[PDB]
Amino acid sequence: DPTNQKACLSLLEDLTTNVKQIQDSVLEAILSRNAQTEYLRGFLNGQVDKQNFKKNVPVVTYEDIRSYIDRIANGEPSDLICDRPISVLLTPKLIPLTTEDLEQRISFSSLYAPLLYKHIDGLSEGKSLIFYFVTRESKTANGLMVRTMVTSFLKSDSLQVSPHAITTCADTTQSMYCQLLCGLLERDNVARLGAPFASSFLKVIKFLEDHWPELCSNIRTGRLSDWITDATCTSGIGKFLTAPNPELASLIEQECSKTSWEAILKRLWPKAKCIESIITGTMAQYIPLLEFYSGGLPLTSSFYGSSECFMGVNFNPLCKPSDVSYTIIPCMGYFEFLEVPVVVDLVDVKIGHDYEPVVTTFSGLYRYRVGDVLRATGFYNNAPHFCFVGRQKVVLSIDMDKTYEDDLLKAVTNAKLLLEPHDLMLMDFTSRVDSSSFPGHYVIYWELGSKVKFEPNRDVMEECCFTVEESLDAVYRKGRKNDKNIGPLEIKVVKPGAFDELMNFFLSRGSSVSQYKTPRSVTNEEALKILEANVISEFLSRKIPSW
Ligand SMILES: Nc1ncnc2c1ncn2[C@@H]1O[C@H](COP(=O)(O)O)[C@@H](O)[C@H]1O
Repeated sequence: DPTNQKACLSLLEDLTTNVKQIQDSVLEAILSRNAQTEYLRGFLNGQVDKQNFKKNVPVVTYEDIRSYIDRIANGEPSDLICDRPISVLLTPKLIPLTTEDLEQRISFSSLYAPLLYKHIDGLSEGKSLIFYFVTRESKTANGLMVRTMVTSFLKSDSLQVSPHAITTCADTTQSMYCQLLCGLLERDNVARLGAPFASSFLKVIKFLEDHWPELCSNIRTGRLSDWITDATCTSGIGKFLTAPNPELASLIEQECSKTSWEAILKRLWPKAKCIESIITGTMAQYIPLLEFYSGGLPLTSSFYGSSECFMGVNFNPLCKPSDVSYTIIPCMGYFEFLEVPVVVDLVDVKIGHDYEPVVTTFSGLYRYRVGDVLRATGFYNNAPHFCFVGRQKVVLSIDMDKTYEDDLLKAVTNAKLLLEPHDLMLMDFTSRVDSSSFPGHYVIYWELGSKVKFEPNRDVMEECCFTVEESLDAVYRKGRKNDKNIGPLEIKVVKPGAFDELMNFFLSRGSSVSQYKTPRSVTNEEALKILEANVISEFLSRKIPSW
């Protein structure tokens, strides 16, 4: 929060030690400044203490305060919800952001950065090759900016391989190509690789897999592709491309031509010391693929965050992906936790319990529920750990059964092992409820790839079906064995890149390449048309689970 430079910052130690006191001061400030705002005044008539806050300010989801956002979106002053002015709305839910909040988030990334260098060796020797892409932005009925967390961040170079001109290119395909082409030219000075999310990084790699001949023609030739037409991208890359380089292009041609893409990330960027991308929550689905390309590079997730709030860091970057735990940053805002009618302070949180973060914010959110489940796993200093379980919203439900993101993540994780004996792997997956049969049943869509022209093994695929069911909750398995209101589960296999076509579908509906996440459930009849369109084979569970 205050004034840190870039010598040594033991603030990391103060923040994580005076947690109880730093949190009381954050709450004291929000209630004090915002005491005269329509939202906060209505519940507390100028009261500024925690005990009145916990009695009379309700714990809310996004629905409840949408009217306030819509009003500000529609030109009413920021004092409905926020003292300071509202700099942007972020993206279909729109979240108010204030400059001062934005700059606090960025300031924290700077102060956290010396911790990374101590923990992973040689991170300081070179620049990052981390892929961000901006999104087309809007403006309200009045002139309020509407943007993306990534886009908002980016509007603000020393340590990135890619010149700012290029990452800010309006066209994300051209920018990916060009960020790829700069990082190839500068492989010798790349000390890490990344993207915000594991899946976004894999998207880039796939791109490299399908566009590495043209990249390498461009390096030999020394002349750019004319698929890339934006002036910024073209001018911006002149500094990088310069003189023809046949030996490097041959050196790259050598790695991409091989029969396996195993360890390609180590072979292309031999000096990279880690891969930075989020591998928690749904993003654990992509660890097997990432590990396969990593060539033993460590996988590090460091940040847990949201439009609403910047919550926690991984103070243990080099750990098992299966053991990441994020430490709530006590000065980002006032954190409560709803066990899962009991809500609890950051300090009172009990280890091994599942909570949903409930935040109060410097940009107009009061006791706001984030929509995620966390499990308290311990303390970094005096500051609590949590591990990410999943989004807290049911993903599938035929009737009484409720399946959540995590227990479906587990059930697929368990099941996809039975694939791995024939060098086959589950690329991505999603689901829906089929109310068309009587009884209804679950449907999982599996896109298979391989580490190498293959066909699903029918006997294996029906044990994949069974293994999902067997991992689901007692209420499901009882529906199937006893109540007979749940039909045999079904896995549909989809053409490769079916999931990319699902993605592009949601991009043309306002989503962002950088912030995208594959839905583990799909109701949008929109997206079902695509999924069924890419279906090749279907299998059913032939055994009945047990309960
Ligand atoms: N480190 C992380 N691990 C798992 N999930 C995350 C992490 N950071 C962000 N997310 C998810 O991304 C959401 C942020 O929403 P958005 O504003 O669409 O990026 C969070 O509420 C989480 O569900």
